[PDB]
Amino acid sequence: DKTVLDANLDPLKGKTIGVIGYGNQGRVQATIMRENGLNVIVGNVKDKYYELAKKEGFEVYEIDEAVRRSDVALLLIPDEVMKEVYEKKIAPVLQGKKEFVLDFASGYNVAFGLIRPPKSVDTIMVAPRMVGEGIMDLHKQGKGYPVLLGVKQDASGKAWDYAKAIAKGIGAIPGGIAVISSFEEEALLDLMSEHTWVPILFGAIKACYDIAVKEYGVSPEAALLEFYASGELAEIARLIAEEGIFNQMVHHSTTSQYGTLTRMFKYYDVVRRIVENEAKYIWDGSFAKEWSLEQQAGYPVFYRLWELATQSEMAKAEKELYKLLGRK
Amino acid sequence: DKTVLDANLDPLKGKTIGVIGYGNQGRVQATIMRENGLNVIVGNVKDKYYELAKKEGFEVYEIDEAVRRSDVALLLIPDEVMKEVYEKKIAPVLQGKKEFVLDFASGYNVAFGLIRPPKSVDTIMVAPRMVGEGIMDLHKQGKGYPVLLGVKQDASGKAWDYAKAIAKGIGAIPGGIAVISSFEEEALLDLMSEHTWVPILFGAIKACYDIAVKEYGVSPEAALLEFYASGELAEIARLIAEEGIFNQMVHHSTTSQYGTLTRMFKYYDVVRRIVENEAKYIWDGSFAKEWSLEQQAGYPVFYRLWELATQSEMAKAEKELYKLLGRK
Amino acid sequence: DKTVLDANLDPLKGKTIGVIGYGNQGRVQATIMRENGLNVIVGNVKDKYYELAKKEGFEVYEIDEAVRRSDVALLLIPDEVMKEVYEKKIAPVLQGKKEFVLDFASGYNVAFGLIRPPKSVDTIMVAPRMVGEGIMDLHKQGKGYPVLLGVKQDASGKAWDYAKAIAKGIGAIPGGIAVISSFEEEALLDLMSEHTWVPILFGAIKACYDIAVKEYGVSPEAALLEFYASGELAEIARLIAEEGIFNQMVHHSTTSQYGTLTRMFKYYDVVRRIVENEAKYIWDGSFAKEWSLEQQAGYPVFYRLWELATQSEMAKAEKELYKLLGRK
Amino acid sequence: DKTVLDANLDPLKGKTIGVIGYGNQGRVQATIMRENGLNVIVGNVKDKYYELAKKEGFEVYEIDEAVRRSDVALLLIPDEVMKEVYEKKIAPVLQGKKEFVLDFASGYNVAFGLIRPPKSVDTIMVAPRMVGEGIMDLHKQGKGYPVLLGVKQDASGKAWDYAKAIAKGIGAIPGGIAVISSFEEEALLDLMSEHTWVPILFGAIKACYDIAVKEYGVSPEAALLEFYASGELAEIARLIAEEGIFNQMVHHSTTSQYGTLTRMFKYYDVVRRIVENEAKYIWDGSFAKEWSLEQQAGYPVFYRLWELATQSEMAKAEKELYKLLGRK
Ligand SMILES: [Mg+2]
Ligand SMILES: [Mg+2]
Ligand SMILES: [Mg+2]
Ligand SMILES: [Mg+2]
Ligand SMILES: [Mg+2]
Ligand SMILES: [Mg+2]
Ligand SMILES: [Mg+2]
Ligand SMILES: [Mg+2]
Repeated sequence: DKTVLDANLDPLKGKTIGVIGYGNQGRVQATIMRENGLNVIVGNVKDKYYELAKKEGFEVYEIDEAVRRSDVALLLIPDEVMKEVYEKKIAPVLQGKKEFVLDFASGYNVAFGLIRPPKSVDTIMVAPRMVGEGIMDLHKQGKGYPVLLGVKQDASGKAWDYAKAIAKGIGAIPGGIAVISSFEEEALLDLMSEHTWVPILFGAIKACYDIAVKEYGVSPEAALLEFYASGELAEIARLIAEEGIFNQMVHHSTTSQYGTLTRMFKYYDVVRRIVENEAKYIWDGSFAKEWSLEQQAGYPVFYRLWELATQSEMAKAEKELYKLLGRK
Repeated sequence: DKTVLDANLDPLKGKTIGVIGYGNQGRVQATIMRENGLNVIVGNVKDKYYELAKKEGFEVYEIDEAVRRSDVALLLIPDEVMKEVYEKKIAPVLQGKKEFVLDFASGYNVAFGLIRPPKSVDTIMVAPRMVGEGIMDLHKQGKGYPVLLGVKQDASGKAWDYAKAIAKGIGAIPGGIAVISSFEEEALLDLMSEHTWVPILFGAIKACYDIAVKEYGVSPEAALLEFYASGELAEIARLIAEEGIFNQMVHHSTTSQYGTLTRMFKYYDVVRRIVENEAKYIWDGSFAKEWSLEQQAGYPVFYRLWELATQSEMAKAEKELYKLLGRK
Repeated sequence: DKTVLDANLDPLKGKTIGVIGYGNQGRVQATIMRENGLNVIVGNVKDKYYELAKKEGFEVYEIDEAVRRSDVALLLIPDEVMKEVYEKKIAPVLQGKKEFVLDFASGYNVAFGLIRPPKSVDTIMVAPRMVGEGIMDLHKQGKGYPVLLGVKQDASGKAWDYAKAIAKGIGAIPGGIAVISSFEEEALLDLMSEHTWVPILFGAIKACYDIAVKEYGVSPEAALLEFYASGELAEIARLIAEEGIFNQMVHHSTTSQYGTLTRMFKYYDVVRRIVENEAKYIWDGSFAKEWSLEQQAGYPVFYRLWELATQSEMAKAEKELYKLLGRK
Repeated sequence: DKTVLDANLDPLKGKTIGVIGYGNQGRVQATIMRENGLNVIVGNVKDKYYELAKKEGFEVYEIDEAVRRSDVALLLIPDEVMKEVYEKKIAPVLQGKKEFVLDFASGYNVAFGLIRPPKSVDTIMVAPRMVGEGIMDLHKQGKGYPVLLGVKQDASGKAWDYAKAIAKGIGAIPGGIAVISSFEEEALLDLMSEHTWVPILFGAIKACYDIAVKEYGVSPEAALLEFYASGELAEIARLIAEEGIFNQMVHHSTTSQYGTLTRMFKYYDVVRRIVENEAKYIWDGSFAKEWSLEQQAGYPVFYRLWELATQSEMAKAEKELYKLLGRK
């Protein structure tokens, strides 16, 4: 298949590497690749993480300086502030380079053209599929984990080799796997989850609550217990991740299976239409525009919605309850 | 009629003139009006065009300085960057003036209020209808060419005279003609072409290709030949510009005439509705907003569409083909 | 690929060839194939072209006689009168044959069954994609040009060889290319152009004119200049034929690109529906019926539409104008 | 106004005139213009009318011969057979002419292009608005009558003079009037009457009958009396032609006026839509096509409808009744 399981590590031996940011990801990847025998540095502004990283045994310079000393760099910072950082501090230093390599963990700012590096550069991508708290929990066991790979600009005919070398340097393989893809096929996915089934799920739950209360005389303290205040859902998520989504259902009662299957095959076209609409909205680049503009205006909608959600009835009831069960 | 064929040239004799930009238009108008005996200068930042213009015999200062020495100025630069240039460098110098004149080749930035000069100023407009490469090709023959005229702000009761004098100074007349109009009636037109029949044409061609291939088993190498890979279309354009749009069709076969006429009178209401929608969208000023905002966000949609078009199947086939016919 | 670049010429050496009609095509193909060393004759009724052809060095007999002396024939006459000519003069002579070959430049009258030659005959097709005025302009340079090939009836297992030999005899190759296709895949194309984007374009232009005049107070003398009275369109056609349809747009301004792309991807489904309708109307054979019947009635609709178009307002304004610019 | 009341008669004095057909119109116009002192002949095939016309004192030749001896001709025959007559017998003789004039009483065959005379000819039109039986009934009183005039082709700058001279020669003026119009504005009218209010009227009557019988238990012998078997309707027609359409209603009862006016202003949009549809169907030339084709097929629809109408129930009842009242 397209799949990769293990590969070489020679192209990075002798080269210096710079890691931007020391948040969750940066700390993790940096520590690991240090264990695998690589000269590593860090670039960050003087704050909490700066002290922490220099404490953990890392030589710390600030960003532009780190890019001067590096032949490779990992830009592990939020997708909301990477633009200014790149424009002010990196791009200059980068114009003054010969053979450089630039890695990202997300393809948002590139797939949509908010960042357009030169042609003197190898532009790549390495995207894990784990939060970071569990990634360490797995590295201790010699286990790997999955990632996605992508290449946007090859100026040296060696980009893929570099990407696989990186994947190995951070402990994703061997033990896990690595898939080859694009920047687009990753942004698309990271977004479609956040736009299709998460919000649909939440709205469905909220609607069930509202209905049961205002049309069948149910008590608030019970709806919550049935819907999400119990650990029903994490159970199901686990059995899904392990046994499979459908085979997970054998451990339930026949009645549940029947209702679930019927109503699933019954409401499939509706959500399909929805998903089409949203995926199309993304592929074109409209959502990026929307979001950037909202940033420029002052996040008013964000504010008002955060209010409306918490000032809803369900949330207040949840509050009273969690307090009652002792859950902080 | 409203029409003008030739006029005087006295108001500009004794005055100095400054031309902003030395691209296609600026170079042309400047050279010509120099031939017609006028003291002329140039304003531009130190780049390629700067060297070229000083080479061709023009005294070159940078912009604000040129506006100080000038009683008249031609703002011949793209409509996408004129705003900042006007705000930073011109408007100050202009506040410190007594009797000035400002000419544009496009009414976009003014019709929509992105540029609001003072009342101490005569604001005019001179818009040709030729690319510039052919304008010289015609000036050598003593031929004129058409233009549009407009006036937004008259502080001296002499604006129209100035406009006609300019039209004569650049060689549009006599030999061609000059129409009086507004800034609005020019922006509207320059846009409606770019929003109605050009994109409709392209979409129709693309649809014909896709259909013929995916439903009637046609080969890609043939659809292109019929639709646009042949010089069919430039032929028709020429006969239109010369003989007339309809009289052009006499040189075709009766079958073609019949089909064309029937389907034309048959699909006229649809496109009419479309054109209404778009013209209305413009008259109000919504498109300017849209475009300005996209500039402020980072041109994401522009990017994604440029990609989707070139990564289409038709374009790849066109590529293979053009390479085969030797066309670069 | 399916494509052909050059081939043999042996099957026609020793055979006599008859060319029907001496209009644009006939004259061209005849002259050329004569240059390539082939015994050639001509068949036509005694009129202007008759004198011209005998002047240019061709032995001229009238039609049935030419078919008697020929082992191969090219039926290069309009698709509107070929039927009677075939029925009265050719088919008899043809019943009295042994091994014959019949070539067409269009598949209309055959694809739809208005002409059904016997099985004693090899029925083929050779369709150029150039007007004829430029074909000579290219033959002088040793250049070729594209054509389409097709076969309807093979009684000798040598039809394709004959077709390629012909293509070579008229100077299409080498230098150009030749595509293999059907009679249907050529009629379909020659028509879909005349039914989809040409009339749509014209209607869109007309609608823009009408709107701009009757709802925004524009002058007629300006709308025309923007829309087609300028050579805007032939420019674009040229850049399309040479650089490519989309790459052509880089030489325009960003604003134009943006509007064009957006409105193109926005109005693609509509025209797609239209094109489906028309292509289907053709594939079935309904348009041929329509057109034949109109011929039988006396061309009343043709007449009335030719009137309505020229008695429109746009045409009268165009007339006044062209007269003013001196354009005949 | 556009209107004409009397005019000269000099252009026809000294010229010979030929009248084609001796039916209702031909007989009338011929007799009259003979009374007004004009050399007149007749052209017709040897049948009943031939004997009649030669009896009434007319020198009779057959058609082509009459056109040779004539400088002016009146083509007074049905619009269904004029085409062949023109093609076979007239057009030849006409090619061999110098200065000729051709008059019609209907613009059908010309407005739609079924007859296209040369440019060596003056093509005109004179259309009365009376059946012919009453025209004589009025000529005896020295009264005139209305007509329409039109010109399609002027080769002598004298067409209008000829038309008015004709109008005077047939006794339409003075006493009546003459309106200037086109061939189109006459065919359109002659048809729209036959397509809009006549058939609507008939269908409404038929529907009233059917309803009253099959839903309110009415007797057939009474519905007819109310609807049309009485002379109600000719009364109203007379008062319309004399007093005016609306002023006609004062002689009726208030109840009738009220109902009529209300329901008239209530059902005006519907019939307006209908009339638009039909007038458009005509202006384009589609009805002429329809009718010509039906002639070519054998009048099957005509046949079947003539049957269905007479085999209806209303017609049979009308038959029984008329027989009962003695009405033949
Ligand atoms: Mg995310
Ligand atoms: Mg995710
Ligand atoms: Mg433009
Ligand atoms: Mg334009
Ligand atoms: Mg054709
Ligand atoms: Mg074509
Ligand atoms: Mg009639
Ligand atoms: Mg009538």
